[PDB]
Amino acid sequence: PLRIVRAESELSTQEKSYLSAVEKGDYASVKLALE
Amino acid sequence: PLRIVRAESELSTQEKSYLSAVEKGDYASVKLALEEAEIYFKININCIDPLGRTALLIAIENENLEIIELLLSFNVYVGDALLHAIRKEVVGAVELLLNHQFSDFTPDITPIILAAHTNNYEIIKMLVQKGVSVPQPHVDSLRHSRSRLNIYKALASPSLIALSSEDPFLTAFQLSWELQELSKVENEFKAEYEELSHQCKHFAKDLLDQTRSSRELELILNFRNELARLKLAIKYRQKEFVAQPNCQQLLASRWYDRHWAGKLITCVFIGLMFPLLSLCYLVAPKSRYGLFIRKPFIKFICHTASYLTFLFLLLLASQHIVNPDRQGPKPTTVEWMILPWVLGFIWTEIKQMWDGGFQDYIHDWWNLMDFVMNSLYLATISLKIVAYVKYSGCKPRDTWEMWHPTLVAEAVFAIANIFSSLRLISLFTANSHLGPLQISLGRMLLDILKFLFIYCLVLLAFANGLNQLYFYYENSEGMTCKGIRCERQNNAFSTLFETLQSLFWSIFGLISLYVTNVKADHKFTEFVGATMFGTYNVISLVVLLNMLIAMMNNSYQHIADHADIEWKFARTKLWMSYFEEGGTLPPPFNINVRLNHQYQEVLRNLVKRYVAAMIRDAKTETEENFKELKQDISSFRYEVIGMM
Ligand SMILES: Cn1c(=O)n(CCCO)c(=O)c2c1nc(Oc1ccc(/N=N\c3ccccc3)c(OC(F)(F)F)c1)n2Cc1ccc(Cl)cc1
Repeated sequence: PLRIVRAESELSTQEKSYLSAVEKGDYASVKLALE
Repeated sequence: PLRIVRAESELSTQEKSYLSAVEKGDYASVKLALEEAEIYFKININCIDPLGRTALLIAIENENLEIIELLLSFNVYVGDALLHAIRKEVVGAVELLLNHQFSDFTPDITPIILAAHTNNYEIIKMLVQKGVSVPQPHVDSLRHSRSRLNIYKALASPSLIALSSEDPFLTAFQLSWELQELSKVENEFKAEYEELSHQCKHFAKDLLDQTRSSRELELILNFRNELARLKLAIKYRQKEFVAQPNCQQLLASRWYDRHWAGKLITCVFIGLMFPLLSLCYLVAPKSRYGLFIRKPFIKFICHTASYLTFLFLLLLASQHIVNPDRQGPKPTTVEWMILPWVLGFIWTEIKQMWDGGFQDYIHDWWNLMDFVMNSLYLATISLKIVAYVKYSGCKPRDTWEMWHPTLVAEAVFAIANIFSSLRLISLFTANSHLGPLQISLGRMLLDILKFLFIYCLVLLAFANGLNQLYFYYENSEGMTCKGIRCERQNNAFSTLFETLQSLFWSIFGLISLYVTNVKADHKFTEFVGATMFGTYNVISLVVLLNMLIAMMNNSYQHIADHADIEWKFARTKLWMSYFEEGGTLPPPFNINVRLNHQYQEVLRNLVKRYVAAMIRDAKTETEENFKELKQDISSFRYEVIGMM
């Protein structure tokens, strides 16, 4: 059989860095992204 | 003794600092070590340590991704680090290792199989997003058996079922069954095949446990007449899927559709008036009194009362009032009101035949206990009808031959009342107190059957010995009776039949001690016979009946661990037989376009909630306290870097 991804989509290519910023924690980048 | 190292070489001196640098985390030092222009520093970057880990293995062990990227940008050896990263479940390193002779992983282990073994939702999702295929399970018997087990161990992971399927319920049922029949045709990894099937039974229960409202639970259990999916789960022996509080409540609501003393009298009152409401089902199946019998609870009471009516007059067929002794008698009054019940039971069995075919129809105990009694009743009818037309005359009963057909018919009729009255215990799976007791009592009974094969050999051996010793002294001179079943027991060990009977009645102490004597002054043979009888008594009563207690006492504890999920399963099986028409008459009076879309939407909601719950539970569990330290350390480091 061929395993596939069912009923799912992709998040983003630029929001991954924004999420990782709050994942690791850095006030500068997190603030800058929102501002 | 003198000890020296066997088959080991020394690596180097310069590389020790390089290994320590990549271990500790000196990012600049490892960059400098790899920084070689037009000449190598004689330092082998792809060197191994006494511990056996490569430079890339040390880095992925310490989670330091920066040195991992530094090493990868210099083209160090790669090809085994991806599997180690997946095994360590470091998600950051997996992506890096993906967008780029001694091994510790079996040559059949693909990265997808190892990821499914680890059971990580993120790693499996990342791997499948690029497109991977799991091989289909169908010389070197060691590798082929292991390869099959690794594919099944990775095909049963809950994450893969929830991530790639069309109906996570059906795949859980089918895979759990084919993993159960594969544990017996492969009886060398049976322990690791039963457990793999066990975890596929709880997945369906957990997926069903995520229901929020009553409407969606009904749609799940009515997918593909009524309760179509529930009947499918009973087929695959899904005990955990059925013994769940929500579906138990749903079934109880249909079943019932008061106090301890306020229920027994109500049941008696309802059962006393069963014929009226049963005739109402034939005269006019309407709401006033014909729809009452349609309630499963009401139907169960009436059938129980009707069967007790048959049992009551069965006790009235042995009252002296109802007939003298005479050859070939016409049946008495009771027999003509007994015949309808026997005919109804035979009719019910024949009706049950059409959906069976000896496939799971004869394995159940209370089907082979009904076939025997029906056969006995038919044989009684045949023998009585044979004796009626070819015999007559009020000859005294003390003159008939021992093989007279009337005697045999009476005997087989008597052997048939013991089996009809022993099926009332099958109705104990409806009481909350007597229910679990019967189920647990019938499970510590295959252990007793295994213990008979030793007693039947000891008995045969001692019977052979005693008969061989005593067969020379048979006598029947001046005695009215002969055997052990009279007042003056004699000829106890003269033949093999009487010897096998004498050693059975000695368990209960019903055989005396003067049966080991002979009509001669041979004290040597009498002493040997007595010693053999005593040796048989010792073996079977203090050595063999104390190991049956000892091994039943240590087998009841396992049965009581899971005894509510089996009693509820049996009770649901009993309940579902009364839900539909085709039997709503006591034995006495016996003669898609959008449903798929809605189901898929509910399935999506259930799968998403289950994924959220599993990731929440796995992430949190002491383990949550580890993340905060790293988070605050990283925040402090970033703050310091920003200030500098
Ligand atoms: C097997 N037998 C026997 O058939 N007859 C009947 C023959 C006469 O009709 C005995 O009379 C007898 C006996 N055995 C005995 O002595 C024992 C008893 C029990 C032992 N052990 N355990 C148990 C365990 C549970 C319950 C009962 C006994 C045991 O253990 C041993 F020493 F290791 F042998 C030895 N006697 C009595 C006797 C007669 C003559 C002498 Cl000189 C000495 C003793």
